[PDB]
Amino acid sequence: NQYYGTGRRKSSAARVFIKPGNGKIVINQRSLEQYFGRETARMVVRQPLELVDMVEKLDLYITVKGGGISGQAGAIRHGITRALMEYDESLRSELRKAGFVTRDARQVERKKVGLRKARRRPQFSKR
Amino acid sequence: ARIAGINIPDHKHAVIALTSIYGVGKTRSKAILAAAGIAEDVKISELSEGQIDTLRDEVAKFVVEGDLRREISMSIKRLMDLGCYRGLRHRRGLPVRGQRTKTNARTRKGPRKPIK
Amino acid sequence: PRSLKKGPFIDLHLLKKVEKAVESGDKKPLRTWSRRSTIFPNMIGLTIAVHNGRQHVPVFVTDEMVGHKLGEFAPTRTYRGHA
Amino acid sequence: RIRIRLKAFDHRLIDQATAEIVETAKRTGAQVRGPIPLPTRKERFTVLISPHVNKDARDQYEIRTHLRLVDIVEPTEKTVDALMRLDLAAGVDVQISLG
Amino acid sequence: PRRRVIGQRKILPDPKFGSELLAKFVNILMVDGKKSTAESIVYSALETLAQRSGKSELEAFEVALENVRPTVEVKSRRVGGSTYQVPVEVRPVRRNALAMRWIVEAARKRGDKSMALRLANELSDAAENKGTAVKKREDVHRMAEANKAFA
Amino acid sequence: AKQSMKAREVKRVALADKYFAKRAELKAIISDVNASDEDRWNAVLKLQTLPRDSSPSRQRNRCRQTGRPHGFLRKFGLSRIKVREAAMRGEIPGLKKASW
Amino acid sequence: GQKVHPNGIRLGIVKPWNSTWFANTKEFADNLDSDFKVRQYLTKELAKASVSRIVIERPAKSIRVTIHTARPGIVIGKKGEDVEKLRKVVADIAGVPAQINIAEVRKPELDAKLVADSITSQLERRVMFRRAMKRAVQNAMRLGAKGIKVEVSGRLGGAEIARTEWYREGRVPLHTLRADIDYNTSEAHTTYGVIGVKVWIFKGEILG
RNA sequence: CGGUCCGGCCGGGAACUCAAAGGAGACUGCCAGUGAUAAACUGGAGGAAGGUGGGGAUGACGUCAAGUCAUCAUGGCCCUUACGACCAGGGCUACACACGUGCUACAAUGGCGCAUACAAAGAGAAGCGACCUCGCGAGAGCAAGCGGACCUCAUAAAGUGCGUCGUAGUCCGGAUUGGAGUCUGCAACUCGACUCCAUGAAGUCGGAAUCGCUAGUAAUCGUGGAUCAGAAUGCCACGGUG
Ligand SMILES: [Mg+2]
Ligand SMILES: [Mg+2]
Ligand SMILES: [Mg+2]
Ligand SMILES: [Mg+2]
Ligand SMILES: [Mg+2]
Ligand SMILES: [Mg+2]
Ligand SMILES: [Mg+2]
Ligand SMILES: [Mg+2]
Ligand SMILES: [Mg+2]
Ligand SMILES: [Mg+2]
Ligand SMILES: [Mg+2]
Ligand SMILES: [Mg+2]
Ligand SMILES: [Mg+2]
Ligand SMILES: [Mg+2]
Ligand SMILES: [Mg+2]
Ligand SMILES: [Mg+2]
Ligand SMILES: [Mg+2]
Ligand SMILES: [Mg+2]
Ligand SMILES: [Mg+2]
Ligand SMILES: [Mg+2]
Ligand SMILES: [Mg+2]
Repeated sequence: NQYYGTGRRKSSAARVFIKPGNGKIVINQRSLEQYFGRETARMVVRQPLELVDMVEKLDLYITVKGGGISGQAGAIRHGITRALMEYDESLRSELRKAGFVTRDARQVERKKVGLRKARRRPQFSKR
Repeated sequence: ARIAGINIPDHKHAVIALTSIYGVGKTRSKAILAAAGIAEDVKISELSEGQIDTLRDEVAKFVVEGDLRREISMSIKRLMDLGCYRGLRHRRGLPVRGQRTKTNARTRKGPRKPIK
Repeated sequence: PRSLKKGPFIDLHLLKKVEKAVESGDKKPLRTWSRRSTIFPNMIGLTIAVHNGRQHVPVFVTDEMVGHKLGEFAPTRTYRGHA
Repeated sequence: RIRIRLKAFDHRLIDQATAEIVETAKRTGAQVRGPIPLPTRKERFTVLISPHVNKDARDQYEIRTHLRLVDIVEPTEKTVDALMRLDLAAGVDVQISLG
Repeated sequence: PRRRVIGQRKILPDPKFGSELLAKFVNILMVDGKKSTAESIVYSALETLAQRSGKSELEAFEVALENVRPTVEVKSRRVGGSTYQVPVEVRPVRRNALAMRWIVEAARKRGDKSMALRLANELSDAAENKGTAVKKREDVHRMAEANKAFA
Repeated sequence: AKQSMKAREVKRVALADKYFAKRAELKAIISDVNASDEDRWNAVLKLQTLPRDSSPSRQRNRCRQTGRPHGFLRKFGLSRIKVREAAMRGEIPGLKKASW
Repeated sequence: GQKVHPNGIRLGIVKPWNSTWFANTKEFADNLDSDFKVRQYLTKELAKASVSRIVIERPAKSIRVTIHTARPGIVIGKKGEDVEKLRKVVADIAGVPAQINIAEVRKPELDAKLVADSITSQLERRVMFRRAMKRAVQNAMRLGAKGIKVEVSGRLGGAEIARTEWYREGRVPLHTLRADIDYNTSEAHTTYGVIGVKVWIFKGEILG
């Protein structure tokens, strides 16, 4: 009876499967502490399951592709919120307030012509 | 602390105090300590004098300070005496390897010479 | 530099002129536009007038000039100084 | 089976041709797998539009190369030849792979 | 800007303490996007800060922040033939940002070896209410009460 | 571009397609480690005796309409100018101004 | 130095390419040279013919040239006389078997290349440029165009100071992407120089 | 699920990611307040997205007799045994100097060594070129597979973990120069790139002055492509952290 949500971020794509259980997190057949060598990402993947009180309540099977550390953590958070609203749907009133159900659409900006980057213009000289 | 003519700091490690030798670097210093069986993290401190004699023999296998400087000056004077392009660059003080002389030849040309 | 497996390089018309001047044993100056030809040990004792773009500068050939090319002894840019 | 690769520039003209050849081997033959779409090649280009000197003035073009993969599971005798005699519009390049 | 005052973006709290302010401090310390290093440096300096003080790391951070928070800054106006340094009340956000900025700049400028040593020493001096960061706070208040005639 | 430069480019194509098998024969000899060194020496002297215009690196990809030596594109065979004129007249299939 | 080409900007929306084929990179630039040479040949031969749009398409190694022209009688002659004469030399140039189709141009006054070439022919036979521009606009708005703009440029009346002039009648929205803007350009080689002609024609908005 | 050589691997399955094709979606559309019942503005409600959602393309009449006759085209003038054409070699890379734009640095938020994690977007047949072997190495040999969501370029790095240096012109920095080499290419002297050993300049954050940038931005980190036999710190694109 797994409950599913897809989360996306900069260029990441998480596939979150929720089962009721004890709070076992498995990411790509790896533990969260093994996978993210970063406590901030360990926080943001545990943030909604402590917004609600469901740290010990449910186990989870996660696959995630693409991106970096914060990208995969953001899509994981957005998949977890998508699946907890699939589980209960009474939680949308709070996770909207938490800013979690909103998909962060901050893609990288393309390099433009003339410009050395997206917005950095080259150095100017009159003379 | 006196290898191949020169002194060597005792407080530093082995590879570095060897790299004080004109003719060795971190590579050849590893080859020396590998041929002596000496660890690289130890100092010139707490070395046996037999270990230092082995070190002197391994450095003596190669070409170093007086030999090496003599050979280099001989190669340069070979180009000087031939009068090749590299010799002309070596005696005009200009860069040899085909670098730019319009700008940025300051290593061979030194600092700037003002037009007075 | 060049690979060793290709060996050296020399123009054929030069190598024939060397073989002739070797057998004749004459040290007349050989004018040559082959600035890219490696000097051979059989070239020792010869005046070879290498081109520089404008004329042919004569080069007496020494023992030490072997592992080099003929263009090294013909400078193409004349520079004396600015002042 | 027959793997068929369609490469084209117009996606309407390739989806028109792929659904055409599906309906052909569906009627004549049997078990058309599906009109599976592949990723589209985007061959970008960037040129200076000035004849002499404007380095920052450029156009950026592209060519989108649309791919379609259609497989035929059971080739009858009429399935092959009647679809080979069937011809499509230009712009589509077909490439059959029997097995 | 000309048209509008803006609505600011939301910052995450730190994972260790949940403090928004400590993550504002690691962002001010952070260069080149290396947040992981600046988080490690802050957690090492506040480690030695609570070692030297026995308090919470968050509490002694607030104490050192308290002893450098300015109340009035100045700004140049120059409506006459010379510069007027006009004082102005500082809002509590800029008080906190200038405090953490001055602390970071002094910990860069100290001669200790580790950055966490320059920062724990600077925080311990700020809690003792000495050091260059409070000397910057003093020189600011001094120009304030000197130009206090202008209002 | 000039007419003579176009004629030189055609000549360097004809010679590069003429002697293409023989130059690869000699380079197979010279690159072969299992060969007589006098053979490799004879091969490299033969390769000197061949014309210089037989090499493909000697010739330069000019624009196929104008002979412009710069700004070439290998897919179109044209310079950056005549590409733009053709793409604007719609003579190039599937080519349009992109934005992404 | 300012304006984009309205065809090239409309090529994905309401305008079609004049060459509709596919090839890989091996035979791409070769096909494109062959197309250039055949458009060159057909323009020189059908110069007196009111040819507008030479469309080239090559399926299955067989070129198919669709000529749009205002009068097909002079291009064809007898049925496959001059067309067959041009077809065998197209197949000679392209190196493939050829096929020539002819699409008649209804309302030749509503085709930009024909109008510009008629103006060019008039300027070459020394008419007043303003009369040519007026008659081109009056004829197009009479024939039912929603908007026309013409523009000539340079050495007008043999005047050593080159200037540009342009007339406009009706609305010509260039920035509107769904606008059916027929745009084309001609050149007049007078004894005093080169006179450039541009012509925009707005037919209406395609509601895709 | 069932089975395993634990590798979606293999039967399979089509949900999921993704791939495209089509469509929906946001419109001040709604609620309240203001307003001149107008325009409109402010707020919140939902919602993935809220007021131009973000980014691009798109550049009015005209200006600078702006630029380009060396892309091309062209009026006119000039040369026509030369101002045209062929070849070798040289040069466009010079060097008392001055300027612009950049790259690497002056270190400890770091250098080194070992181990280890997460990308996107692209190119490929006279091409990309596995595996295996030799070589310290650049590379070499044999040689599969691939016109390519299949194969190759191609291990992402910064990061993290441990140890190390311990404030020095340093284990920073890497210029310069000597020697030995590889590859491309008829051919690397002038005048290529790369590798190895050695060498180890200046430089310890930059005067007056001045530039860029308002969010996935700057900053920083690597990746790819065009051109191209070979030859970028440039250019055009890509994602990471932020
Ligand atoms: Mg620039
Ligand atoms: Mg970036
Ligand atoms: Mg200046
Ligand atoms: Mg040394
Ligand atoms: Mg010409
Ligand atoms: Mg070339
Ligand atoms: Mg424009
Ligand atoms: Mg709102
Ligand atoms: Mg002018
Ligand atoms: Mg000129
Ligand atoms: Mg020449
Ligand atoms: Mg130049
Ligand atoms: Mg090996
Ligand atoms: Mg590391
Ligand atoms: Mg270390
Ligand atoms: Mg070093
Ligand atoms: Mg080195
Ligand atoms: Mg100094
Ligand atoms: Mg220092
Ligand atoms: Mg390439
Ligand atoms: Mg290259």
